[PDB]
Amino acid sequence: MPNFFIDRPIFAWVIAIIIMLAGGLAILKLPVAQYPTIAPPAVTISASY
Amino acid sequence: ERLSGNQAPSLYAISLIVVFLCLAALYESWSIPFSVMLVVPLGVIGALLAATFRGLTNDVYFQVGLLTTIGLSAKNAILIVEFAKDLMDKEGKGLIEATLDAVRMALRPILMTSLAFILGVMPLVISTGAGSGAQNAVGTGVMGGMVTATVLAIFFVPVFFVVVRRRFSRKNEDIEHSH
Amino acid sequence: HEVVKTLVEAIILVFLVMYLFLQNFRATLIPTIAVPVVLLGTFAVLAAFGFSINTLTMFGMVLAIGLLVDDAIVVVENVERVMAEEGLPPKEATRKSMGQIQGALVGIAMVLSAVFVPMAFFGGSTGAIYRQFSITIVSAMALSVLVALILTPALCATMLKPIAKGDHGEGKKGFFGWFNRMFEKSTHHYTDSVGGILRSTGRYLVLYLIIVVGMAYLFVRLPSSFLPDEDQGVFMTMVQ
Ligand SMILES: CCCCCCCCCCCCO[C@@H]1O[C@H](CO)[C@@H](O[C@H]2O[C@H](CO)[C@@H](O)[C@H](O)[C@H]2O)[C@H](O)[C@H]1O
Ligand SMILES: CCCCCCCCCCCCO[C@@H]1O[C@H](CO)[C@@H](O[C@H]2O[C@H](CO)[C@@H](O)[C@H](O)[C@H]2O)[C@H](O)[C@H]1O
Repeated sequence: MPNFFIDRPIFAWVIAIIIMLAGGLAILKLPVAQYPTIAPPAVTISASY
Repeated sequence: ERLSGNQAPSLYAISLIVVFLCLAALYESWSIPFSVMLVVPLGVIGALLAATFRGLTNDVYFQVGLLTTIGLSAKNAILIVEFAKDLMDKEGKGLIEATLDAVRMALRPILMTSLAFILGVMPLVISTGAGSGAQNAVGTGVMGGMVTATVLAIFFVPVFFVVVRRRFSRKNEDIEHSH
Repeated sequence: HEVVKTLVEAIILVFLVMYLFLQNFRATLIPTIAVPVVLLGTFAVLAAFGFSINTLTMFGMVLAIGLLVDDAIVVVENVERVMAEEGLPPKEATRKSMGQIQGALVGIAMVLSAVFVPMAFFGGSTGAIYRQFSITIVSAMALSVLVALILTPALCATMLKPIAKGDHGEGKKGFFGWFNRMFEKSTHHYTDSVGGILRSTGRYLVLYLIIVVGMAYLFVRLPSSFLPDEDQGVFMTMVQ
């Protein structure tokens, strides 16, 4: 594989480029937060008398 | 539709870009992919003309149909150029002259491919009865596109190759190597 | 079911055009076999992805056929005109032939899936429409390559008749032998047509840019919409 791409330098470039634009496009649509969900989920029951 | 409903352009542009990159990988060249990609309008013109003359619309069935045509028009053009390049590198033959040999060592397979597909989408275009609206729609786009894509490319793909090869140099070949 | 009917008719019509060019019955039976193996596999993939049998997935099946047929023919034809230009029996003729095209096969399919894969990523309510069409075609194209590496070589190795002698034969059938002979110098009347449009280049380029402007012109003129109304055999009348 290294020998393969030593002979085919632009093929190696397009793999790198395709990976890179996939990544660029990913950034445009990725959510942003301080944290992911890390708190355990809670449910509250409220009643009144 | 206030919910951002127009993404086709950028998606077609991304798709166009990845096609060029993939083609670059295939031929190990940055320039040669252009000779394959110039075939794209040759198929689009047919779809527009067909949809126009049958009063169809640019809708879902128009967009999926044209990618189909572009896919197969690409595939035709690719195996022309595939031959032309391999006749220049393996056989070592000159530019114009390896184009010719390349050109239709593949006509017969290209006319097989295309005409068999064209007569294959024909049940869609001549479809009457339930759902024929969608069948008629998706059918005339592909058919018109493929008909023009192949009759036109078979004269323009030979041109695309040679024009690109000259603008993007290598001033110590053309004419007759061996090795 | 009506789309199922045109899918079947499409196959039969592809078979008929297979047979018109490739005159040999066993040579056209090979691509003919490939088509339903790939398409049925594709349904099995749709299942794996939780998709449904619908108008777009069904249309994908029909539109995939051109792509599939090409993989099968490229193998058959390469094998044919390996035998038809040396003299190997079908078993070693296909081995040599597969040896030099299998890279191309895999390669070209990846290039071609790239014209569909990005559109697997539309967003919102319009999105599932093109996703299901795109995954169908790409699923099909993948299985097509799979079948071209597995079944098709096997069938060429066992269903094709040997040839030898620099052969493509003009004289031993009636109608079909004629067809070949026309196409022959039709091929040359075509070749120098190109040779004459190679010493050209100048304004054959200009014509292309006219097609392009004519293309962008025809484009914007065309109205746009989402999905067409269909006659569903029923309707409603409101009274207020
Ligand atoms: C070239 C080969 C590929 C092309 C063939 C693809 C055709 C696809 C269209 C099929 C549309 C789906 O239609 C589907 O048909 C089968 C068979 O009647 C039905 O199946 C029904 O009948 C069969 C027996 O006949 C039972 O096994 C099954 O329990 C029952 O549900 C499905 O309920 C229906 O949803
Ligand atoms: C790799 C080769 C590919 C190259 C192909 C390049 C040619 C371009 C292909 C066709 C262009 C796309 O066509 C585009 O479709 C979108 C998506 O439905 C339409 O978008 C419109 O469609 C419908 C109906 O109005 C609405 O749901 C949507 O909100 C609206 O914006 C655009 O009006 C049209 O411009």
